[PDB]
Amino acid sequence: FPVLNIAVILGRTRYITERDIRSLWTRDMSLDFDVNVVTLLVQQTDPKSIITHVCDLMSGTKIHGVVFGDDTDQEAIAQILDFVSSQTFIPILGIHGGSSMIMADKDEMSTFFQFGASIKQQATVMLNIMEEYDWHVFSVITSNFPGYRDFISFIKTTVDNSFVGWEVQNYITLDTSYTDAQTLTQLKKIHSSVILLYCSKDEATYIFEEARSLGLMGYGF
Amino acid sequence: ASAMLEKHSVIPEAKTSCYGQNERNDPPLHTLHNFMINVTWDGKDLSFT
Amino acid sequence: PGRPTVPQCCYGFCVDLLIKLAREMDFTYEVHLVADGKFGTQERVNNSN
Amino acid sequence: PKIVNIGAVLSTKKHEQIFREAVNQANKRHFTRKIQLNATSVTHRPNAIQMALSVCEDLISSQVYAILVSHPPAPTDHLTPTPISYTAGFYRIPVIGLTTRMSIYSDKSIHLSFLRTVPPYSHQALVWFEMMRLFNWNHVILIVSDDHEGRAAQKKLETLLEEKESKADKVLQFEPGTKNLTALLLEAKELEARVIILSASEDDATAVYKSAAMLDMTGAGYVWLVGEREISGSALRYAPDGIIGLQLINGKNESAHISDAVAVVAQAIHELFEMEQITDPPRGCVGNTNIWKTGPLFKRVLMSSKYPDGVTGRIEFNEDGDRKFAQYSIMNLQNRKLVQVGIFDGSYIIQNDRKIIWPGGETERPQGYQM
Ligand SMILES: *[C@@H]1O[C@H](CO)[C@@H](O[C@@H]2O[C@H](CO)[C@@H](O)[C@H](O)[C@H]2NC(C)=O)[C@H](O)[C@H]1NC(C)=O
Repeated sequence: FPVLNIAVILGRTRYITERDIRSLWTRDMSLDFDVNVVTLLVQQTDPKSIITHVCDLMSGTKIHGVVFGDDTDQEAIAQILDFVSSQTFIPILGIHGGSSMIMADKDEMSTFFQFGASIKQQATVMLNIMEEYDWHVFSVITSNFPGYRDFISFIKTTVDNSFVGWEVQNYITLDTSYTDAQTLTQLKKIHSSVILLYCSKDEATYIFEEARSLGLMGYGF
Repeated sequence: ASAMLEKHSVIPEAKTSCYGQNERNDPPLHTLHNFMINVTWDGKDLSFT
Repeated sequence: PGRPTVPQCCYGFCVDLLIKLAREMDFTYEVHLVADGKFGTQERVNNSN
Repeated sequence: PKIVNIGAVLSTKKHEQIFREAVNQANKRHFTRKIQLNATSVTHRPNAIQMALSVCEDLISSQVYAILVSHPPAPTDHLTPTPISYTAGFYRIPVIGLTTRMSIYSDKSIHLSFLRTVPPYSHQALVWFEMMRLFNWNHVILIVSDDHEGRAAQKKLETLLEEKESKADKVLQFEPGTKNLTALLLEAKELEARVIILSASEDDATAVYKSAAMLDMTGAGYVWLVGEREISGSALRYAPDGIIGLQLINGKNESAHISDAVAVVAQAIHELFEMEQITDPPRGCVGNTNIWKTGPLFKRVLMSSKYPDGVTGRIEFNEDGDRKFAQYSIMNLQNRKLVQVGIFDGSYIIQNDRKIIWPGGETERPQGYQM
């Protein structure tokens, strides 16, 4: 009846074909609602490859909805596809890996959004762990990527209820631009039980290097 | 779609994506993409944030 | 039982003080009691918190 | 000598020729032997998501050591140069804007790779505080549109006030695109302070003045301070008299702004070239997921790059990276026309010979506390 138009893409270093799951989903897809599917796969992710391909499939056929699949966890990717979403207005979502990985605050125009979760909420999950074994956390630092300012507020919001007896010791930012040392000397000042990290794995790599020198790696941190 | 299309709404095609700056023939009227954010599927509570 | 703004007469120590000031002070006064039951304290604003 | 490509996006082919010309001048300006400079640019055909395609296809494939960008002559929406800051972001390639004075891209948490010479509209508050400073009015009212722009302006001014006892009386937020705005002003009349400052877009400003005139807000004993955008455009035709205004210096000329940035960038790259183990920007969009390690270093040296002498004026950048010591020209509405009452340069205002104008025609109108 409706005969909707939909597209899905599987990108991967782990073996499966979209065809496999294509026919599967259409079978499973079949009874509930009408759907027309075009499946395509691409091997490695690029801003140019993804943008070009998605525009290439979408324009040729008037698809209304798609999803995204990947065997990679790259951080930037989500934002890129999100950018496409702001202009297109075509619903997008993703089921695995990086697309599923969280992203910065969604724009006023609706974008693709399956990976994102309230970082605040995520922190409250972590807090539950902190509630069980963590009090007076060593540090919360807005080091890199989205929400440096945003993460900062929630800690305050969590602390603001004042239902229990919460408190903070370390509260700074920064990394790469100058000597790591201005942040490091400040970090030396804090003396607490649990380090809180809000930085990318790349930054973190360096941070790991920082912590060993710092002594954060040692017990009680 | 059953909650939009079936319920008095038009689900418009993407139409224009790779050329000029014509505002994509404006925004789709009554697109209703975000009307439902807390749904289920197969009975699974897949309500969204 | 239902509470809505109401015109009332109020007389007090603080009122006599206020008018004492008003004679001493040039400023003229119009008084209305606050709707809130308590003077109030800084608190989390529900969802806003 | 290795031609070190440079790249740019500019309004017109003539300006591209200007770019190439400045680049060619470049061999003489920074020792020639140490570096070779080649110029590449685009005339910015208005494809919303394809110009960027070509930026990656051509400019990234060309591995430009840096990119220059300017606001398009044709105007569609605002802050168009959002994508590039993201796209180069993977590349870790420095970008220099000529015409982007807008504060939307101020958010370096997501615009980390982004940069510019002109100060944003928010930084205009530096003037207002100095203005407020001279006249001794500590009491004012702030009217802002609701968006990153207005809220940023509020944050900046309030931050200026934070050094002083924080002065936050009567902040007023309205949301853009709203034709009915009179109701709020009725609330504004109650407040004691009689001086007002506002930031908004030109379209909104029409509605603001339109609503304000209805309640007779413009009358003497009231003062108005405003942004460059407010005095410009349709805002003027239904507008009031004796209101202070600002215009950024050199906003009109893009080519002039561009010659200066390149000379400045040249110091950043030539000085940068001497340092050991530098890596070329990632070559080819495909096959890449990794940043460029040097970019932050280039940023670090560039913080201290010094080119005070320049076509645009003195050049220095703070920790934020926003230009410093920007100069504005104060404007007055005398006889329903724009006139320069004074000009503001550096940290100190300068008074032009022209007579001061205020609401009601008084030569001087200092008192802001009727109560
Ligand atoms: C922006 O720069 C351009 C080019 O430098 C200026 O155009 C020049 O205008 C002068 C007028 O005195 C002419 O003599 C030149 O022939 C023009 N081109 C040049 C100088 O090569 C333009 O005037 C500048 N903008 C403003 C508003 O001054």
